[PDB]
Amino acid sequence: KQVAGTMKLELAQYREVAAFAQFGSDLDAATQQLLSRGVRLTELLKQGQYSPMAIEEQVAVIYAGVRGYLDKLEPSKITKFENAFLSHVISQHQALLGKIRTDGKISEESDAKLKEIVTNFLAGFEA
Amino acid sequence: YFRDNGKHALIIYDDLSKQAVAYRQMSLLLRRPPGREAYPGDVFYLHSRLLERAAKMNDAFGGGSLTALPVIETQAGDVSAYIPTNVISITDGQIFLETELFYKGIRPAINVGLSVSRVGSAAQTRAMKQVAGTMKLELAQYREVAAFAQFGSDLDAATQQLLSRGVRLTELLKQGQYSPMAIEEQVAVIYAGVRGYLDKLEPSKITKFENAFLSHVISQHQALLGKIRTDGKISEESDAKLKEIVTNFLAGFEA
Amino acid sequence: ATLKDITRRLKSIKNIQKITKSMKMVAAAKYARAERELKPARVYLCGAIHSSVAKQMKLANIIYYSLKESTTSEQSARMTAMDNASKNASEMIDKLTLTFNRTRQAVITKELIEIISGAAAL
Amino acid sequence: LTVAEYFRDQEGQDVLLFIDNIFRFTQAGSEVSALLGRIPSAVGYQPTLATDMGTMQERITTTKKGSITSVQAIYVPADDLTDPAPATTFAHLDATTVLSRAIAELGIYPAVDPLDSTSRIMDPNIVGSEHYDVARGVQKILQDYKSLQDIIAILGMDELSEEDKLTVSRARKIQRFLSQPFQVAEVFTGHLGKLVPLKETIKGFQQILAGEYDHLPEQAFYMVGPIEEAVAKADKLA
Amino acid sequence: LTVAEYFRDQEGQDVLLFIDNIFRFTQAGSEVSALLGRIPSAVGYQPTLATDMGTMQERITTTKKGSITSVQAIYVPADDLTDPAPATTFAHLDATTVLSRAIAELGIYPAVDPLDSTSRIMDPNIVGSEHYDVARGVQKILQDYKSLQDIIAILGMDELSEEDKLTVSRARKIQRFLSQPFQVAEVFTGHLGKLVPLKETIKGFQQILAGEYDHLPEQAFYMVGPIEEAVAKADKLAE
Repeated sequence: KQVAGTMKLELAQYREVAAFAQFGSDLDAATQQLLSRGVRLTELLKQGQYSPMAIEEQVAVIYAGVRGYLDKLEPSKITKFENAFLSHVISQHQALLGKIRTDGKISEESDAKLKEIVTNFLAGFEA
Repeated sequence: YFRDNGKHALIIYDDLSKQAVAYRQMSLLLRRPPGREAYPGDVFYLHSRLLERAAKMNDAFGGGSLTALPVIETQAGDVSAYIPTNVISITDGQIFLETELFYKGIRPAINVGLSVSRVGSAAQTRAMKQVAGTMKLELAQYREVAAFAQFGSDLDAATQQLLSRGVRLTELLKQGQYSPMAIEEQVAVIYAGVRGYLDKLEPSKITKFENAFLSHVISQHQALLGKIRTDGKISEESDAKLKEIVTNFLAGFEA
Repeated sequence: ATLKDITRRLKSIKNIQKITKSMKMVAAAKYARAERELKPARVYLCGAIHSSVAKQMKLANIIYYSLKESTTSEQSARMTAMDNASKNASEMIDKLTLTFNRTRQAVITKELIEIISGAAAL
Repeated sequence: LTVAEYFRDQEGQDVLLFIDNIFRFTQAGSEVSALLGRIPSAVGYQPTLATDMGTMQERITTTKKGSITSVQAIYVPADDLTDPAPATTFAHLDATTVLSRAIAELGIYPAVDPLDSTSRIMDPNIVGSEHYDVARGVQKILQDYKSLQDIIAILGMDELSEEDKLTVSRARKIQRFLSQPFQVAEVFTGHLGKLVPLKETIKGFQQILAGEYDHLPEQAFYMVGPIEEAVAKADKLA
Repeated sequence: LTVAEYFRDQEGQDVLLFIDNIFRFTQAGSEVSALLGRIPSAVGYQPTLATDMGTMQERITTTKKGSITSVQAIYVPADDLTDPAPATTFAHLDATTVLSRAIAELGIYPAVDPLDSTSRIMDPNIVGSEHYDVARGVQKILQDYKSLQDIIAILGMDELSEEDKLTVSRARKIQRFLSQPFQVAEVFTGHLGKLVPLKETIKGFQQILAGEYDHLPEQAFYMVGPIEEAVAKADKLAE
């Protein structure tokens, strides 16, 4: 619920300006940003067949986009990022994913932890 | 009865659209073959035989008459639907009431461009021809100088006057419910706009002008109205007379 | 009319509607700035702009002057153009939707009649 | 309808009949008709579509005893209003209440779209001249503001003339004054529900249009009952 | 079918079953349907359309006894793919090659619609990841172009970004690179019949996606064989 709501809202705004994207000859940073968040979240909604992920894993990848740690990354690379990121946390961060479940939501601690992971991972992704 | 008794009657069918559906219910239950819109292939004759009765008998046959005013409910303004066109191919004219005009405040919302009266002009009072006759001409010009693009910077004194007259005349044709007007009063208020006594007045004040000038001529001009009513034709005397009447009012119309 | 065809035209005109509406605001945003720059300037599909001056065409002070007037007039005509263009598009859409719904109902009624008749002949 | 009829024809009350929804009422009809072997009319609706609907709707009327007002939920198939089902239903409607999600998102509860919701009795010879003109003013001010919605984030909310800036504020105040706390929300939002009488409803917006409150914060006219409460709230907002 | 069934079972040999046109099975049935006293179903087709098709189609299958690679030509009434006949046939296939008249009119032959044809083996763990990526990439760019088409339909063109003008050009080249001169249609193509091996197919399109051949005219791919023929043709099209 926590991350579902924000994503939904952002996606709505995106659709409201979606058409203006392909004709972005001159747009204000605000509308552009809406398109940025939009396309990224759209990429995050992609999922391979025969590979249903756990709710903790879902909220984890949603966190990346919703919080904007993908607004700069090119849409084409977002699909790659999701894979590398998710697989990374599921490995050396099972505790975090587990804590999310235990707390039943994204606790402030886990929120700060994920923040350090996504930021450090981002740089490692674009280097 | 009245018709064949030298009297005149008026019958309003409100509405023939619902009758058609009722007849359709019957036909389909009767298992009669469903045609266009599943309507039985005789809905035309259903309305033809009915409306055909409305007629004007000559003196030899009493001189009676039965005027019919059937009502038809369209969908999305499609005046090309089976039922509508069928009734249109039976009556001697229609009065198209556009939804847009209704919401637009134009009441009655009579689309002066689609509404027609094939055999009725010859029954129009002479007084009307003397004012309404030139009115529709002006309304024709106004209608011509129009477009959906409301945001259009148009000029040219000629076309400008056509627009000026048009909007004023439109405001003059606006009328409320339950308040019918005598023919003499109609030609009077119409005379104002046609002759242009409303050209030098704000479009909004036009309506107010009617709801002021009318009572003005009804009260202090029963004689003039009575003349036009009896003669049924505005004589030059009554014309010049009315010219002064309106002018005097214009010189004192408070806004 | 064919529902398949109507649907196609509906989608295209709907695209044009959005596009036009977009360009309108874009040009309008430029026009906003231009109108303001019009003051300092005079201190020294884009409607009928090109054709108009074309059927007439064939220092720095004047050049800058005209140049500043060019952008303004261009955004003005464009704004008004797209403004009415999207409006026309919208009307065209509603008209197609009505014709669509008519064809839609007709279709159902036709098939159904064919079914009833076919059955009532055994 | 029969359960409601009792109260009217016996206790002479003003009963409220809810039918959710009316479309499924018609559908059930076409189905029954089909099973009986009746030939389907346009779009497959039963031939007795006119009667089936009529007979039922005709029982919902005002008598010299009581009355029965029916709030029927409507489902417009294929979003086609010319389709027989909705076309027939509209022939028996007197008013409409369009619950728009967009309005709900703006926080305006109830989410009643003040431009779609219409009523036939909203005529001066019925609801009165004052009520008519006040209602009209509200609808108009909102429409005008809507027209400006575009110019706002285009040319800049400042280029608008005094009157335009006044219509904006007033329209927003009215728009907010349209929200009203429901008693049903008491056991949830923890807010006392209000029952604003028609008189205070008219007077309230009437004053807003007059601009008598052009000096109070817009939030003051949010989720309040009588205009007086909005004034007090304004004082609380300081 | 019975003929193929024998070779399949009592022989255990690979049998090829080519049927043209299978739709005629359904049509024949609708004709006698009325005379058999049946009530007309949707679009006037017999009420036993699905079952009749099922009892037959289900026999046309590969068993543990023998394999039958069946290729059936399915007619589409008035091109309406929603017609009860072809619509019901779709669920009895593993590979669908939908032919579009629009593409045929353009001149791209075969008139295969790249955005309406699918295969069950188009899984990255069957045809390979590389193949899957190329196929999807081609389908995407084509779809993107399709979406850009109605966008500029009557709205100029000089507004699209470098990316858009790039996708359009590429997509069109790919579109025209899909046409392959068939030996059978030599008297219709006025060209020699060419056959392109899967490897070269993936290679060529993969390279076009990479934009390597963005320095060749669209017509250089229109009705050719391997990408080599396109490049060679390009240089040949000096004037």
